[PDB]
Amino acid sequence: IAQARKLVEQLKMEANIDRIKVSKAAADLMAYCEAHAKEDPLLTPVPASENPFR
Amino acid sequence: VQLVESGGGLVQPGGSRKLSCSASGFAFSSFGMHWVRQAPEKGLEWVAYISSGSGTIYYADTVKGRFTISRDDPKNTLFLQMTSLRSEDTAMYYCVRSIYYYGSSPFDFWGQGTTLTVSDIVMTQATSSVPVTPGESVSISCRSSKSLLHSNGNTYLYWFLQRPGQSPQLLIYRMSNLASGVPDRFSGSGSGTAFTLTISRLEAEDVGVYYCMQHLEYPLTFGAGTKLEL
Amino acid sequence: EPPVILSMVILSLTFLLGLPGNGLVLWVAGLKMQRTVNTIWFLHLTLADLLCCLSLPFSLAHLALQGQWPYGRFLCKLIPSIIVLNMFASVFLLTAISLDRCLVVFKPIWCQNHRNVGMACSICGCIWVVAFVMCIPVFVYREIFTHNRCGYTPLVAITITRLVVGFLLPSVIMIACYSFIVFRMQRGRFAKSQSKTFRVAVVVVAVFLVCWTPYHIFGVLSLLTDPETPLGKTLMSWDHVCIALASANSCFNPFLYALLGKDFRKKARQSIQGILE
Amino acid sequence: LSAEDKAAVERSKMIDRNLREDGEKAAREVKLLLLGAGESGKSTIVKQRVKTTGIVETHFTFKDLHFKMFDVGGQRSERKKWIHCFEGVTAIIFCVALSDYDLVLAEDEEMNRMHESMKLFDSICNNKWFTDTSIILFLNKKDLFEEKIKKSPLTICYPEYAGSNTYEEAAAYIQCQFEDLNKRKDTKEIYTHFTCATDTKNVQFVFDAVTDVIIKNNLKDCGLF
Amino acid sequence: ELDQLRQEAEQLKNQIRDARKACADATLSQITNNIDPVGRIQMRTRRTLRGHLAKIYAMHWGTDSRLLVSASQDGKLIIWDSYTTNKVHAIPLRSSWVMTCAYAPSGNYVACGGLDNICSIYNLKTREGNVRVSRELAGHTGYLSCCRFLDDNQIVTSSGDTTCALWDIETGQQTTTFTGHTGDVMSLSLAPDTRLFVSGACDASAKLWDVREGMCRQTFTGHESDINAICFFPNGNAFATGSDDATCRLFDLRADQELMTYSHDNIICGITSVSFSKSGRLLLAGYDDFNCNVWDALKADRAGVLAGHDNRVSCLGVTDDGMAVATGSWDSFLKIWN
Ligand SMILES: Cc1cc(C(c2ccc(Cl)cc2)c2ccc(Cl)cc2)sc1C(=O)N[C@@H](CCCN=C(N)N)C(=O)O
Repeated sequence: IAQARKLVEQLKMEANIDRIKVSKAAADLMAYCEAHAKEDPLLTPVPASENPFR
Repeated sequence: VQLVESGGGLVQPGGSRKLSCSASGFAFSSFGMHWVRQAPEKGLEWVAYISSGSGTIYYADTVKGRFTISRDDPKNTLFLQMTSLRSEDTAMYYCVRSIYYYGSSPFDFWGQGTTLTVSDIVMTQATSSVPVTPGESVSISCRSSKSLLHSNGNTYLYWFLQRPGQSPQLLIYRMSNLASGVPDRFSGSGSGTAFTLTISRLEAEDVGVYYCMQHLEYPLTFGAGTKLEL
Repeated sequence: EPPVILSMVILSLTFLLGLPGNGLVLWVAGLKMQRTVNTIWFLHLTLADLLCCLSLPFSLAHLALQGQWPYGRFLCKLIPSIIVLNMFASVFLLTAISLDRCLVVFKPIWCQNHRNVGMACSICGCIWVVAFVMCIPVFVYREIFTHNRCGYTPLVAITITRLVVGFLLPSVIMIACYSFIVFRMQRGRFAKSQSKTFRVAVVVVAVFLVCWTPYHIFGVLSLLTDPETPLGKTLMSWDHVCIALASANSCFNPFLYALLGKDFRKKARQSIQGILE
Repeated sequence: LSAEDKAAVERSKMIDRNLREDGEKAAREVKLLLLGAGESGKSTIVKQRVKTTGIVETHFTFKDLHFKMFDVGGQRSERKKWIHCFEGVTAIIFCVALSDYDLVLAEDEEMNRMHESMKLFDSICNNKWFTDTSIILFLNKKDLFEEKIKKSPLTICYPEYAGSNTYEEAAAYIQCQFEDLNKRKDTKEIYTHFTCATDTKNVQFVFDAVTDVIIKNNLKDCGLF
Repeated sequence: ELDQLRQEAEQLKNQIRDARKACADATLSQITNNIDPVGRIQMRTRRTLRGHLAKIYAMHWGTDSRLLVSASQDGKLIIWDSYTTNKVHAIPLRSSWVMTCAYAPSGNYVACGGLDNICSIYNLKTREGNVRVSRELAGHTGYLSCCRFLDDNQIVTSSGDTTCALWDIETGQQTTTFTGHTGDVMSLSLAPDTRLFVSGACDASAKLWDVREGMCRQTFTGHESDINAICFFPNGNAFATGSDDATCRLFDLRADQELMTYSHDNIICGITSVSFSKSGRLLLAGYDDFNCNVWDALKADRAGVLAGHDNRVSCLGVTDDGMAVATGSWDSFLKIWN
């Protein structure tokens, strides 16, 4: 009925988006991780002098 | 928020007197309360403190053994019982509400005061009165006997303003934080034992006596007071 | 001496079996569990039992050297007093636990409305005060005489008060409370045929009676015979083994009271597994 | 610690004390959860704040006992989404319309309404969250069931029913059928009551069952039951 | 008419699947294989927040990474000083059946909701010195599952009536309604730019919606069961979902599909909460098995475990500075890990 119209319109809208390849997106995620690794205080623990918790 | 004092008057030396403050418009029981006296000639002087829940009580060295601070939470009242009053006890007495948690602003609201007629950190004001004109910028300096910066990382320095004829009003708490309802023209800065309060684009209604107080430890100590006039 | 070696083996076994048990029970009930009314009793009982077990070495040393170990008056007046205080505090705490159980069975609505932790803390404090009052006699009268020995003075009144308040009243109270609980729960409109209550109550009362009855029997028998009579000579060492048997209850109590609860057993097992792993 | 640090510590301690007093005050209330299939008469039981919440709370007091009754009918999701929130109630009051065993008035296999009541009772009584929570089972509309069993037999929904069509026999058959859905009869009790809407014995029965539940909980928390 | 439209929907779904498969060039396993592993992460408990009396259902960090709010079934909202363990505020709730709580990214407001179907906004900075209820947002038909402040005056909520809602708090009316989910919406996650948000529901699908246009931009369907947890990658181009099929998943917005699966044979229980590390290299997930797992988000291997909750870990969050993690569990305790 009308729900069929709604789902058809939604599927048309979701089917017209531009998609980038998975390799590029994964490379971007890896790049973001490498660019911010040195300031993540859970991968490499900061010295206890700079630790607000103990 | 209203704090109304009552109980002042003329007392013969060596007598007794009772000051009572009524609080309205705020949760009285969750605030700590301070009694602060100001002589007719000099600036402010901290007298006493009672904590929320009537736990700790602090007295000034000049009133210990004679004064007694108490609170009646159901009636929302604060009491100061003074005995053996001397001629040095004549002053205007103010009641200050002050709440204490992470990020709070103590000494935010003051009462109108009642008039009665009968080691320690030293806070020094570099000037007592300076001339200013509207639309200009003025700097006021305060000096501490010892560093007011604490190991927890904040400086316990407070800036208050007393306009002519009214009670002191909080300007800056912790040396850097602007109080609620204060125009964004005041700025506190400095380091341990040296603090500056800067007013940019000043105008009327800013004239009055500026005070610097420490809250690092008790007894709480005020500055001499720097006066701004036209 | 068969009595001396029996007392030694009893004391050593109770120490080695109760110090870890009491330590574990106290640790689990004080550091992991929420503070309930049923937990205050266990905390205080475990504290008394732990103090008795930690005093057990001193007793073993006193038995090792045939007396004569404390060379001073203060130690003689002190250590026995502490031991006695802890033992009778444990007895009174057992009585309080039985009374609390009978009250929750008999007055469920009043307990639902007026049973909090502060009342339990106040009762425990009063129990400790009464135990100290019962202990004071030992401090007052335990003297040093000269071989050397510290011993004993209106002994008759001390023995009678100890028997009446440390044994007769608590024994009667626990027996009555547990008898009422088993029957009361048995004759209810919603009563369910069950045997856990009966067996648990019987085991608790029987262990208490077995541990604490020879002590008071020998206390009474000492006040009825001449010490120089050969019966008194026989009774002297069996009094020591009776004392050891009475002190044995401090290691049995953690299994009987704290470990019977499902929540406590589960939490203790979880903590033990976590620490072992 | 600075002066302000000390004052904040004292404030935290005051908050702690108030939290513990509030917890002591809240532990005094017997919390019951109302359940029942569609058109089971639980509304007439609850008559014997909320717009669409389906968390309707009724607080009352009987013989010095405080009761908080939670009706969750307005929530239209699966019970799995919120039933864990009620793990820890004193009891579950389950209402079943005794006189509704012929009409369908719901999605059903062929023709019944007591089938979904049995299914809901089986799902609730046999649940991970309500492992030891007791059930107080109310069998409402005894008179309508009386006339129905006079006019129609139990066989169309109880094929194994045997005996003459009497009120007591059919009612006891419903008793047994609902009470045998329990699979842990050694852990939790079922308190069943034929709702006498003409008397105040329904609230008295709930009081007696809750008193029994409280006693059993206290006794089995200390290993005595 | 219905048959033709069903067939058209089938063709459209098939074409979407074909485009996604054509877009799948290489997995995030072959091109991350040269990355050095993070190794063994060993986080220790630094703080234990005691004071809740019932189980904790939700927690949220403030943007200063020092204050946090927790919600418990004892009807209480407590603010904690993670540094001193001091409790700053205790807010009583009119309804004790709370399921979510949010901390405004200014510190002035908190939010909570639950089985009452109402999102209550509490003012934290009042002249009278006590926390008071600022507003009650009513209009959801089911229970409140999650809420997140966009701003001091805008809030987005998800509810068991299968819809999300953007509310203007100054008037108390929902400006936007987001529909399209078939099952109850359980979780909500805002993008760092707050232009978009992602929601997971019981239909085992996640949807990305444009807050301003109020429409579903994308749909992600990889999970086998209900999605309980959802979280954005710090970049904003990816998000992670946690389901009760004992699996976490990573979805890329621009690639429009799933990138990585975080699962283990030893793990059988479902995810309650997910969160990323500051750089997004570590993914933290809480489980019903009473602890949390730290995954290498890039290599999908388990880096560590945060075992410290006698009961199900219900909520977890990483600070804005990335210094510490907070876990709230059904055992009524909050633990902070460094
Ligand atoms: C508690 C206690 C402990 C005692 C002995 C001891 C304990 C354990 C073992 Cl294995 C061996 C010796 C001891 C002495 C000194 C030290 Cl440092 C340590 C232990 S004697 C004693 C006690 O109860 N005394 C009563 C009356 C005496 C008996 N009364 C009966 N029977 N009714 C009292 O003082 O009036």
